[PDB]
Amino acid sequence: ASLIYRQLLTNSYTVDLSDEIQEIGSTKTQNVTINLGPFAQTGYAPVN
Amino acid sequence: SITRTRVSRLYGLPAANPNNGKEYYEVAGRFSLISLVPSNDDYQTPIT
Repeated sequence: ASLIYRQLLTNSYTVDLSDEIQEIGSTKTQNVTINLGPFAQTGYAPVN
Repeated sequence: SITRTRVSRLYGLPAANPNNGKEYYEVAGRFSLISLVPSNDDYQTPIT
Protein backbone atom coordinates (compact mmCIF):
# COMPACT_ATOMS: atom_id res chain seq x y z
CA ALA A 1 0.00 0.00 0.00
CA SER A 2 3.08 2.23 -0.03
CA LEU A 3 2.69 2.65 -3.80
CA ILE A 4 0.31 5.58 -3.24
CA TYR A 5 3.14 7.63 -1.77
CA ARG A 6 5.54 6.57 -4.52
CA GLN A 7 2.88 7.52 -7.06
CA LEU A 8 1.95 10.79 -5.36
CA LEU A 9 5.59 11.87 -5.61
CA THR A 10 6.13 10.32 -9.04
CA ASN A 11 3.10 11.84 -10.79
CA SER A 12 3.59 15.22 -9.10
CA TYR A 13 4.91 16.63 -12.38
CA THR A 14 1.29 16.76 -13.55
CA VAL A 15 0.70 19.28 -10.76
CA ASP A 16 2.31 21.87 -13.02
CA LEU A 17 -0.32 21.25 -15.69
CA SER A 18 -3.11 21.66 -13.15
CA ASP A 19 -1.67 25.01 -12.07
CA GLU A 20 -1.58 26.10 -15.70
CA ILE A 21 -5.22 25.06 -16.04
CA GLN A 22 -6.13 26.94 -12.86
CA GLU A 23 -4.28 29.93 -14.30
CA ILE A 24 -6.33 29.76 -17.52
CA GLY A 25 -9.45 31.30 -15.99
CA SER A 26 -7.66 33.35 -13.35
CA THR A 27 -7.85 37.11 -13.82
CA LYS A 28 -4.61 39.01 -14.43
CA THR A 29 -3.64 41.94 -12.18
CA GLN A 30 -0.42 43.54 -13.43
CA ASN A 31 1.29 46.23 -11.35
CA VAL A 32 3.11 49.33 -12.60
CA THR A 33 6.27 51.10 -11.52
CA ILE A 34 5.69 53.42 -8.56
CA ASN A 35 7.53 56.66 -7.85
CA LEU A 36 8.96 57.21 -4.37
CA GLY A 37 11.98 59.02 -3.04
CA PRO A 38 13.32 62.44 -2.05
CA PHE A 39 10.38 64.26 -3.68
CA ALA A 40 11.47 67.89 -3.69
CA GLN A 41 9.15 70.34 -1.96
CA THR A 42 8.10 72.89 -4.58
CA GLY A 43 5.57 75.65 -4.02
CA TYR A 44 4.24 78.81 -5.63
CA ALA A 45 6.62 81.62 -6.47
CA PRO A 46 6.37 84.79 -4.33
CA VAL A 47 2.90 86.04 -5.27
CA ASN A 48 1.26 89.38 -4.49
CA SER B 1 2.22 117.31 -37.54
CA ILE B 2 -0.77 117.98 -39.80
CA THR B 3 -0.30 120.41 -42.67
CA ARG B 4 -2.22 123.67 -43.10
CA THR B 5 -2.80 123.87 -39.34
CA ARG B 6 -1.11 125.26 -36.23
CA VAL B 7 -0.87 121.85 -34.50
CA SER B 8 2.73 120.79 -35.09
CA ARG B 9 5.89 119.54 -33.38
CA LEU B 10 4.00 117.13 -31.12
CA TYR B 11 5.70 113.93 -29.97
CA GLY B 12 4.00 110.58 -30.38
CA LEU B 13 2.68 108.13 -32.97
CA PRO B 14 -0.79 109.15 -34.20
CA ALA B 15 -3.37 106.58 -35.24
CA ALA B 16 -3.58 107.95 -38.80
CA ASN B 17 -0.99 105.55 -40.26
CA PRO B 18 0.86 103.61 -37.55
CA ASN B 19 1.73 101.04 -40.23
CA ASN B 20 3.75 103.64 -42.19
CA GLY B 21 3.59 101.35 -45.21
CA LYS B 22 5.50 98.64 -43.37
CA GLU B 23 3.44 95.45 -43.33
CA TYR B 24 4.69 94.43 -39.88
CA TYR B 25 6.88 95.74 -37.07
CA GLU B 26 9.24 93.00 -35.90
CA VAL B 27 10.99 92.52 -32.57
CA ALA B 28 13.11 89.42 -32.00
CA GLY B 29 14.69 87.99 -28.89
CA ARG B 30 14.78 85.18 -26.37
CA PHE B 31 12.05 84.13 -23.97
CA SER B 32 12.48 81.89 -20.95
CA LEU B 33 9.45 80.08 -19.51
CA ILE B 34 9.87 78.38 -16.14
CA SER B 35 6.70 76.29 -15.92
CA LEU B 36 5.29 73.19 -14.24
CA VAL B 37 4.30 70.26 -16.43
CA PRO B 38 3.06 66.61 -16.38
CA SER B 39 6.15 64.37 -16.37
CA ASN B 40 6.46 61.07 -14.52
CA ASP B 41 10.11 60.83 -15.66
CA ASP B 42 9.31 57.59 -17.54
CA TYR B 43 8.53 56.08 -14.15
CA GLN B 44 4.76 55.39 -14.28
CA THR B 45 4.90 52.65 -16.93
CA PRO B 46 4.09 48.94 -16.69
CA ILE B 47 6.72 46.82 -14.96
CA THR B 48 7.32 44.78 -18.13
